[PDB]
Amino acid sequence: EFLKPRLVDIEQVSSTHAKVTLEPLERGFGHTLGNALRRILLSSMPGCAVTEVEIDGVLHEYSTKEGVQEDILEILLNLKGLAVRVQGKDEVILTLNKSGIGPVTAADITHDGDVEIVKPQHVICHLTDENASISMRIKVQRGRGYVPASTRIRPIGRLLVDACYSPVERIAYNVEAARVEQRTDLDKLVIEMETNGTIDPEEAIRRAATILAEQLEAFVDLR
Amino acid sequence: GPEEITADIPNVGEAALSKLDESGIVYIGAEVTGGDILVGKVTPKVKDSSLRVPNGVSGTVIDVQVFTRDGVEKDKRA
Amino acid sequence: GVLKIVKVYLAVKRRIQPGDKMAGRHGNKGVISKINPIEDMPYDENGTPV
Repeated sequence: EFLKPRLVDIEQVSSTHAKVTLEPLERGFGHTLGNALRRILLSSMPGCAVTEVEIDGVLHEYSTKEGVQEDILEILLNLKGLAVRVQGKDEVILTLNKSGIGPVTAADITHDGDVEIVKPQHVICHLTDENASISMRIKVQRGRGYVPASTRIRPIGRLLVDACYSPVERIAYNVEAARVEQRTDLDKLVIEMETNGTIDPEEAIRRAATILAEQLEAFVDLR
Repeated sequence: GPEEITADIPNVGEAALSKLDESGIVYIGAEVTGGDILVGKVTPKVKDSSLRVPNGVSGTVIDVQVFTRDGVEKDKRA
Repeated sequence: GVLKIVKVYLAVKRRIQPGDKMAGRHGNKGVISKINPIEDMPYDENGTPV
């Protein structure tokens, strides 16, 4: 008796910005699904985040490295913003080796078949000396939510990075009148999502709907 | 007698002294939490007078300075 | 009487939490009562939360 929605369009505005159209929707269902999906997308989407760094010759973040523009703290903060999509495993170790003057960016990370750098232009640090060289081992783990390093339950030199696993950055939804075959009371939901580029928008929508359905399974047979 | 700074502290397990060096002074860069020993010191009676991290002051060791009186054999850490 | 002094410097990251004191430049001071999840905070038509 209810007209169920369909995924009808996915407008990839940019690599990290997309719009997903759900149609048709009954009265009231547009806002209900909009808010439910917005909350689930903002809180529950899994992603890959940098969790551990090992820079050669570095003992702690509160130190400098000769020939490097940034402090170790700022390098770690830059690595925290590194957006990576890992395929086929929940944990990977990337290697970064660079020498000579120039910006050390995400494109300089040693290529791995199962790892993809969505934004190669992400600057990690800057080498300012001809003889300066930087070598680091970056641990990337899969997770969801926000896991601070302080709350995580190791030799000296392994620097813990706060993990913000969520790939979703901004969620907006709009409910607009959708021209139905005959009916004029149906609507459509346009969900605009801005991410870090590591999640497929259709994958995100299906993941959020699956989470909502699994959470509803308790209510569907109440006891 | 004189107070001794050393890694040989009585009534403590080896796990509690893993962050100390041979001299008994915490390594640079060690991640310490409340109760962890920074400088192992024994006062003769020996009793445990080692400097410990204050409770809930978990932090990183970023610098260690040693000041030695004249005529005193400075340790290997020094 | 001092044989030896060992000074250890401990560096700690204090993250913001309820109970911490915040203020503007206008005398508007306050204490944080809750760290609200992002999906619970007020947001505008573009989906941007405050």
